[PDB]
Amino acid sequence: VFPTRMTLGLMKTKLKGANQGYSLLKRKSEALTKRFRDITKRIDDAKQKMGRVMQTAAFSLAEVSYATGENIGYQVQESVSTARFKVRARQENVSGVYLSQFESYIDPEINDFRLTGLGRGGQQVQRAKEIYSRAVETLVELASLQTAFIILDEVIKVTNRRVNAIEHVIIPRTENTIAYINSELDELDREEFYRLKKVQEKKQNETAKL
Amino acid sequence: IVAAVSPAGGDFSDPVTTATLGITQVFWGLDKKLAQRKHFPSINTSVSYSKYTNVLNKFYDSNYPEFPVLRDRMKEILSNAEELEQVVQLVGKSALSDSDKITLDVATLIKEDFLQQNGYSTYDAFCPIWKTFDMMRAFISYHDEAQKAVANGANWSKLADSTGDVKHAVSSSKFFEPSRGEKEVHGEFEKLLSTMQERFAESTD
Amino acid sequence: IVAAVSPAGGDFSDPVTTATLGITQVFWGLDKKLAQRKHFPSINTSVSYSKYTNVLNKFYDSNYPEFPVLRDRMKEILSNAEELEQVVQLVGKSALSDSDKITLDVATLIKEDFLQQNGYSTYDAFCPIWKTFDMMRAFISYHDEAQKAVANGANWSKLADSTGDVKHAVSSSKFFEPSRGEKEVHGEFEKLLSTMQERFAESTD
Amino acid sequence: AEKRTLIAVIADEDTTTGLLLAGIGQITPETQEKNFFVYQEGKTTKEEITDKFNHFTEERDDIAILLINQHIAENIRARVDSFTNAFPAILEIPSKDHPYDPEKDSVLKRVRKLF
Amino acid sequence: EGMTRKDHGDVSNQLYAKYAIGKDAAAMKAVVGEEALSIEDKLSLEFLEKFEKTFITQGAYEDRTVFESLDQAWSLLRIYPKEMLNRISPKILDEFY
Amino acid sequence: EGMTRKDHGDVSNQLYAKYAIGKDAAAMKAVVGEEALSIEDKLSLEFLEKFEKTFITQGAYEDRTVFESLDQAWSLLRIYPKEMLNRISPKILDEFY
Amino acid sequence: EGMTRKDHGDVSNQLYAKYAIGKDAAAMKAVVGEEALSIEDKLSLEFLEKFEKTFITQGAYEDRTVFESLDQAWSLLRIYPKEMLNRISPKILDEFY
Repeated sequence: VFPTRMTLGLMKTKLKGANQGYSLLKRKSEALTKRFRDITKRIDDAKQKMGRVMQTAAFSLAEVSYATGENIGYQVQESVSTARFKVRARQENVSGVYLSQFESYIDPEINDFRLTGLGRGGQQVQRAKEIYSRAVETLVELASLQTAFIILDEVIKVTNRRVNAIEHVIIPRTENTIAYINSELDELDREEFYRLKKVQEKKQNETAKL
Repeated sequence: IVAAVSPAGGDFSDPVTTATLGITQVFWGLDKKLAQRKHFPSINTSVSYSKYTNVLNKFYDSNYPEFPVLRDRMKEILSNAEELEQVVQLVGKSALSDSDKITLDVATLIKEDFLQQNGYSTYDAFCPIWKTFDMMRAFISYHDEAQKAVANGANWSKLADSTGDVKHAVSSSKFFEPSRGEKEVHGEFEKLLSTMQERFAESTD
Repeated sequence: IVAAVSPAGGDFSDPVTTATLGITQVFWGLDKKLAQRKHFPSINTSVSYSKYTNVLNKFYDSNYPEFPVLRDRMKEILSNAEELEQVVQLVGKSALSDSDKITLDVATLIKEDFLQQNGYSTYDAFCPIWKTFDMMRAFISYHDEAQKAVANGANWSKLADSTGDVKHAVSSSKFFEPSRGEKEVHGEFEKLLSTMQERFAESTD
Repeated sequence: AEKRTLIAVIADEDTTTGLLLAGIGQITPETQEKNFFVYQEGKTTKEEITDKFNHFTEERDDIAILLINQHIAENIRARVDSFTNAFPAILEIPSKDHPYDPEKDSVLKRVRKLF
Repeated sequence: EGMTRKDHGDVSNQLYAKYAIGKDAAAMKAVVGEEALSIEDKLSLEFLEKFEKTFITQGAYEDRTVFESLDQAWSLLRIYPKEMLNRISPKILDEFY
Repeated sequence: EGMTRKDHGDVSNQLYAKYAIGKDAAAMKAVVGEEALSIEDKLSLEFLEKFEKTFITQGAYEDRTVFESLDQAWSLLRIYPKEMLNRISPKILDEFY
Repeated sequence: EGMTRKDHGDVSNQLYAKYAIGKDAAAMKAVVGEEALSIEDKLSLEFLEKFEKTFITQGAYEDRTVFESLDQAWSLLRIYPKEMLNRISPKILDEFY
């Protein structure tokens, strides 16, 4: 259904643009996987260190809560009505796609919660709250890269699937259609010249008599 | 007059096929992919057309069931399944919803059971218009009930695996003889439509 | 000698255009996709040649014209705009520098003011050389001021919002005649040179 | 831009008490609903953890990162493995009195296949 | 003037570019995927499906005037803002927009 | 019915359709990968690889009968489900899977 | 030796590799962006733009020999470090940097 005369000119530029886009998608997928491996290893090491620090902070908070002799979680949940430690969503993307970053921030007006003043348990609850916030800041700062790792891991499959599908399906249709149209044009030109030679052969013999 | 043509050099741009297809008013296509699976002949909605089906739909709707609505619904389902096959093949199966999977599977099952008209006996090659109308109406009502059942909250694998023998029973109706029922009208499609309607309420909840 | 060529076969493989392209000395392009989009008369920056520009540059030096200096930068920006649009449409819009967006933004106003003609402009009866040469100085000064402002430290939205009425006045300056103020130069070219320093200084700061 | 400042916490009473004492979460007064769910050892069911994870995953947009323990995430491994969006991000950390396991990470399973 | 509209030829230039942009966005959406399209590809893809099924949809015995075709064609063009059309004058476009 | 099996045509047509379905499922599974692979594409690619590496492999002088090739083709084609096989009779499918 | 330069063969291969790496870095620079571009793509991209207007740029009435072209290519190739230059000898690279 394609044009037989002068149809390979658009297919050559379309095949060259598809090959250039497949090469750029292959390079972007290779860089995305190369960053995704180190992001996966750093996410595993940060997950292990965050698990160890969360285990130490949970052991210290469990030791302070068990040493307090009372339900500190009910008083902390009842007295907790504001977020003292917050995070800021920012776009820090050095890659083919956009990445998610997080920055820890502490409010200056937000002081310590009123959970101390019960004798010996107040100082252990205040020190356990300060050590819990100090461990929670490094835990959130270590766990902030999971959105960027999940974003790069989500984009790498679409880039590899698009590069593999476009690179796999791009070349053979125009590659076969260009040779078919060129062969049909050459067969039509040879069929025209073969019919023209028989017409010129009578004119040569007719002009030879004069 | 029904005359078949073929190319003389391996292409479909010959003067016999273009001159014969240009003067005629009915076109019967041929697909190499459907023909490779032992489907003689493979006729699709994109490579086929006929203007006499509208005038034949009046007598075919008077002396028989409403085949003209099932022909337009089957052509509209095959037109969406044809682009859905290239869209699912090119981008992937993670960019389409569960509604297109029932149309692609119903178009593949209806194209496989309807395309194969050779068989291995005298029962897989002679089919009446009432058997094809009831078989197309059963798959059209099953796809329409599966789309409305999947639209209210459900999975495509849970609905296709939840159907089971209900989908293979309609596909296995072509292996039976055409003398069942009264004269040509098989009664299994009426119970298959009630079983698909009963399974449609269970597939939604 | 101005002889328009017509199609007598393929798009560029015709014998009239092939035999006529060798004997000619000036060649102009023609967008096939832009011609069907109602954007005639269109030209191609990649397919074009002229041999009288060197001899015309000597008389243009005595006439003090700046047409070829802005024409080379407009041909370079129009050449890079097709590669940026093709790479952006092929690779996908996920990331890009401000230089390609400013080059495509200048190529959109240059293609709208220069490409659109024969029904898209109010004044098309006479086109002076000073209005055409001074018209490209506003777009080249806006693209060079945006690239110099982005290179020295600035945001793309701060520079695009910093332009404001200058982009709409530079795009709408083609409808105005050159008979305002002087007999060969309009007042918008003189006011745009003073407003370009304030817009470039306000966009950078 | 920034549209979330609160962090969700789904863990034990010790880690949830330390995280609530640190100030990562709070209780919004617009609906009287807290931004965290305490997990009781043997007192809570999986329907409350899946309902709290489903309500904190898609029913709220102010949650930046969704915290979940490895022990509590094992009972919700179907809904946690089915959710792969980064808004909010799912970070599987080690639970209290439990070691690190690579099989309790939903990002490690998808990152392992076709790596 | 007197037997047709003035902006009928002006609307065909933007309708042709929107129809070509709808075919390019439709081919790019099926070829590359839904993760490589731009903001104009969605409005061009919806304008191509609405214009292809609205302007060319009619019967075989119902007459269609030029004013009804221009009024029905002007309603299908209103899918994007006024800063995305450049194949028409703003004076004639603002009077019939 | 005296020189070949009666179910050789149904197993030959079902193996011929399963070969092209396994080739299309392997071609779609090669480009798509493992993120959007269908459940039938894994059994079709496994039956296409086992049938291509078992039925296609043969020596230059090793004799083989059609009865053993139909029995091995029935066991190789028995990995598919009953709902997928719809190009054979129910008596031949109930007699041998 | 005696009718041509000695480092003209390695300078043409280094200029061709820097031009191909500058074309690949310029093509990948649009997809990667300005804030995420690599140092090799920016250093090769500056050498491609500087070499395209310096080495290929010549006068209509000016005559430039191969010795002046090699010295002009040595100035464009002097921006790269000594560790990133491995298509020439160490004596010719140290003498002509």
